[PDB]
Amino acid sequence: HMLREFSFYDVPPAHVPPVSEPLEIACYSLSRDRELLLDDSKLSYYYPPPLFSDLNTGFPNRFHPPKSDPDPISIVKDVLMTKGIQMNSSFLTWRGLITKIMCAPLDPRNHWETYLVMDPTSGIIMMEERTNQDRMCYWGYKFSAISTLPEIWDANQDVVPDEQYCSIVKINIGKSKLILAGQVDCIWDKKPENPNLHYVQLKTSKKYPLENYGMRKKLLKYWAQSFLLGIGRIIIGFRDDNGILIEMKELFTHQIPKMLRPYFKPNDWTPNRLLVVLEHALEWIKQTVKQHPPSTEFTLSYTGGSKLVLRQII
Ligand SMILES: Cc1cc2nc3c(=O)[nH]c(=O)nc-3n(C[C@H](O)[C@H](O)[C@H](O)COP(=O)(O)OP(=O)(O)OC[C@H]3O[C@@H](n4cnc5c(N)ncnc54)[C@H](O)[C@@H]3OP(=O)(O)O)c2cc1C
Repeated sequence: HMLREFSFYDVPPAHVPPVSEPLEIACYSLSRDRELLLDDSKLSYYYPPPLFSDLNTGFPNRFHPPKSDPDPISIVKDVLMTKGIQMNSSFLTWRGLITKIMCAPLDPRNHWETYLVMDPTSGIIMMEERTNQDRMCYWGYKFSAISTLPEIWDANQDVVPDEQYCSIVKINIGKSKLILAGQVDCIWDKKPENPNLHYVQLKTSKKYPLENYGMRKKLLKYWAQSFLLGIGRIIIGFRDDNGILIEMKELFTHQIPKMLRPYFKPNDWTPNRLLVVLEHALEWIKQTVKQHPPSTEFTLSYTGGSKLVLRQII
């Protein structure tokens, strides 16, 4: 029936919106066995793994595949409620769902759909999905496992991506106040001061020159993901086609837009342009939803092309 559309290319060329430094307000850990713990017992330390590590080791016999079902955002609301933290923001969602909105102009092939509801008591707009274990995905999980060390002093080989640590963050993008929950791979040193600049994101990739358009898009997606949670470092394990780790590359998240500056072609999406469009997208979602009573359900869909489409559910 009635559809509302947002076009990436209808966005006027504006100045980049102000974005505050993400502020951690809560954190939690998920045990191997899915017990949610209100502590940082699953937060690991980064330690550089040996070069020429074989990322195939343990696949599939030591691989406990991830659950492969979306998590309801009510988990985060309940964390904040349990800790007595009030939600006076515009959006509550998983970091990765803002990454999808922000990076949609970058990859028209990644099709996705989210569900949105305004909570009647707090007025916040909650967003979730209701809709990853092949060898290449394992290389990524295995790179994280071999590059991290659990807490030992104040506390096997199995690769268990379901065991996680999560930071819940307040971040303002232009006039939209967001509460975002995201997974944190490990920390660079002791957990303090706001800790997110101490956090580290781990990635594995084949190495291409920055002249390569696909390499630049990938780095922009790495940047966007970490930027939204205030992650200070991205550490990339470059691997060859055999899955052997060949080179380690430590990046500061804020350096990725600087590093890419000499390589952008005149048509390319840039960090600043992505932030402008995202800010207009979020204002459009908020305006559209707030034009409905709370507890009205919406879907937000991207199916290629250059628009988002918002539908009221029947
Ligand atoms: C059908 C479906 C299945 C899903 N299955 C999982 C799952 O098994 N485990 C999980 O943590 N989240 C899964 N999700 C996504 C969750 O609902 C939720 O959005 C996410 O866990 C929230 O954490 P974020 O940190 O915001 O997620 P993101 O920023 O999107 O990604 C951060 C990290 O979460 C992991 N991750 C994210 N998405 C998936 C996925 N689809 N499958 C496996 N790992 C993923 C992975 O370690 C990733 O690091 P890396 O990017 O280096 O690969 C699934 C979503 C859908 C629609």
